Amino acid sequence: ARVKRGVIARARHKKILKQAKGYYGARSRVYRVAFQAVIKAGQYAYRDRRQRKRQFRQLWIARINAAARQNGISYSKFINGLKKASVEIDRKILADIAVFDKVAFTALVEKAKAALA
Amino acid sequence: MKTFTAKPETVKRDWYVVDATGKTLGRLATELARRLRGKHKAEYTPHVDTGDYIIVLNADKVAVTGNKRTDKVYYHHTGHIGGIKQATFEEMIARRPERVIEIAVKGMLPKGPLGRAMFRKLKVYAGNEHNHAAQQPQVLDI
Amino acid sequence: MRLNTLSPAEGSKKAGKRLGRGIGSGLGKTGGRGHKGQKSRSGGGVRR
Amino acid sequence: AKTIKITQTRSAIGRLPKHKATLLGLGLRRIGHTVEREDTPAIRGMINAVSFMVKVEE
Amino acid sequence: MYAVFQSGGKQHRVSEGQTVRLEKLDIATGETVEFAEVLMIANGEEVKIGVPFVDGGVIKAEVVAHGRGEKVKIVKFRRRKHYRKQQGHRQWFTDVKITGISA
RNA sequence: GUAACGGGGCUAAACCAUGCACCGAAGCUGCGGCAGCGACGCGCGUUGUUGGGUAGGGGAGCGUUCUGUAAGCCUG
Ligand SMILES: [Mg+2]
Ligand SMILES: [Mg+2]
Ligand SMILES: [Mg+2]
Ligand SMILES: [Mg+2]
Ligand SMILES: [Mg+2]
Ligand SMILES: [Mg+2]
Ligand SMILES: [Mg+2]
Ligand SMILES: [Mg+2]
Ligand SMILES: [Mg+2]
Ligand SMILES: [Mg+2]
Ligand SMILES: [Mg+2]
Ligand SMILES: [Mg+2]
Ligand SMILES: [Mg+2]
Ligand SMILES: [Mg+2]
Ligand SMILES: [Mg+2]
Ligand SMILES: [Mg+2]
Ligand SMILES: [Mg+2]
Ligand SMILES: [Mg+2]
Ligand SMILES: [Mg+2]
Ligand SMILES: [Mg+2]
Ligand SMILES: [Mg+2]
Ligand SMILES: [Mg+2]
Ligand SMILES: [Mg+2]
Ligand SMILES: [Mg+2]
Ligand SMILES: [Mg+2]
Ligand SMILES: [Mg+2]
Ligand SMILES: [Mg+2]
Ligand SMILES: [Mg+2]
Ligand SMILES: [Mg+2]
Ligand SMILES: [Mg+2]
Ligand SMILES: [Mg+2]
Ligand SMILES: [Mg+2]
Ligand SMILES: [Mg+2]
Ligand SMILES: [Mg+2]
Ligand SMILES: [Mg+2]
Ligand SMILES: [Mg+2]
Ligand SMILES: [Mg+2]
Ligand SMILES: [Mg+2]
Ligand SMILES: [Mg+2]
Repeated sequence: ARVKRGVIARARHKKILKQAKGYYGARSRVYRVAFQAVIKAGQYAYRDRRQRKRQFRQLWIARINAAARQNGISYSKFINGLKKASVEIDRKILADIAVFDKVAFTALVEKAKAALA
Repeated sequence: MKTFTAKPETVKRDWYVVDATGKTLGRLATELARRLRGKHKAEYTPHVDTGDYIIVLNADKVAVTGNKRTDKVYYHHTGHIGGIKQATFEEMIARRPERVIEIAVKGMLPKGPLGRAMFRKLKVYAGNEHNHAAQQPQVLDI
Repeated sequence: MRLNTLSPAEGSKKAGKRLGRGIGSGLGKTGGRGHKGQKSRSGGGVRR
Repeated sequence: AKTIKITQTRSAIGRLPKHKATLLGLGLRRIGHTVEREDTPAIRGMINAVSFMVKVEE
Repeated sequence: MYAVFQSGGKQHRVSEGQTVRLEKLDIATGETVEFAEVLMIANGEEVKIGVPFVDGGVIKAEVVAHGRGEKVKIVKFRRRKHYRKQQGHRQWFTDVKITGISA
């Protein structure tokens, strides 16, 4: 019972070279270079599912800082006064109100300043 | 529902004029770079330019503290072997007073294609007059 | 009962060991032999 | 008998092997974990041994 | 008009007639769900901030579909150490439609 | 080639003492899902806990060629 490798070996190489579409030069044409490129792209993707959650909270805070100083208070004091008033709204929703409703955001700043009174 | 992102075809920028007479160099510089980048707006976007245009007047009346007026030194190399040069704070106010303000501001901005474009919005003059009355600049007390 | 309906008792036909067939199998590369000895060579070892 | 709250406030990585055995006899498993032990001179003896990384609410 | 409610460990702000994707809920595909807690309701210069909830506010929704999200791939590699491993994942969700909010 | 603050710059944006905030990790918590071990009761439920890994040991699988089932089944 002799086994020939041709049909199976071709299907396994065609699978890797399809995941390497759009890469530069030999990284999308040659199996040896493309297999290395596919493994690195999977390492980075695992790492960047963690950094995506850091990069967005950093953007939300910098926008709440800008909108609060237009009302006469800094970020670190604005957050402290909201916890003293038992407001549970998080950074993502706060950074959405600041851009789309300037009047509702102002009402929140006045709630915080009365807590620190 | 994704977060808002500013588009570079709908941004609104304003014009301001600031007087730099008797003001500390590095404390006036930090405020200018905050507004050239757009950090003072709730629409701030790290990959989009949302800053303002600023005109700086009286660039040769800026102030420093200590013995910095004669002790501070500026260095640069010309690219030829043994081509290290230097000048002091006295010497560059006498020669070209505008370079002092924008050397400080250029070091407080990001490095890259976008940081080079934020620098085009800064206009620095050595005297008390400018020629941008058509743009109608406003007064800013930094 | 047909010729395609008879099966062996459970536990009586454990499969063998195959060395050097990739990372996943657990016996790839060195094939359970370690690193660079007399006992890692072909036809290698000491007498009784 | 009288019982007390014990909580763990620091990590066990890099500690003496005799310290790790004191947290095993107390029952603590991770940071912020809380247990309910009885107040006897032998329990307080091994609270005193790892007090730098343990908080007690009586 | 819009309101903010909490569901599935996250928070959402919605308006009547929208469709929101949430974590999986154990409710049939035609039923009606209410969200009792409401963090804030804004109605055009009439803003109510809850401390922590708005007293008497309710949000009404309707379950539209259940499904699984796109497949992600997990790759684990360790150079020169003879190690590698891979996995796959699809995440469940539930879509609801906002029908009425009233305080 | 500045070149013994990472740089800009700083007379505090330096050091000392005291206080209250805030930022900050794949740590902890919240929500959804998967697997291992042990208990309690009838494969099932309730329940507690565990799941970084080289050398190496243990367990369960995918696919390829050939023989029977097959004078069967699919196919101009
Ligand atoms: Mg043959
Ligand atoms: Mg072949
Ligand atoms: Mg194949
Ligand atoms: Mg081929
Ligand atoms: Mg292959
Ligand atoms: Mg090529
Ligand atoms: Mg190509
Ligand atoms: Mg091609
Ligand atoms: Mg090849
Ligand atoms: Mg972060
Ligand atoms: Mg020369
Ligand atoms: Mg010389
Ligand atoms: Mg330069
Ligand atoms: Mg510079
Ligand atoms: Mg950088
Ligand atoms: Mg620049
Ligand atoms: Mg330029
Ligand atoms: Mg191994
Ligand atoms: Mg070898
Ligand atoms: Mg072996
Ligand atoms: Mg060895
Ligand atoms: Mg040797
Ligand atoms: Mg050996
Ligand atoms: Mg050999
Ligand atoms: Mg240590
Ligand atoms: Mg020299
Ligand atoms: Mg530093
Ligand atoms: Mg420099
Ligand atoms: Mg001081
Ligand atoms: Mg001070
Ligand atoms: Mg001080
Ligand atoms: Mg200090
Ligand atoms: Mg202190
Ligand atoms: Mg985190
Ligand atoms: Mg964890
Ligand atoms: Mg849960
Ligand atoms: Mg869970
Ligand atoms: Mg493992
Ligand atoms: Mg036949």
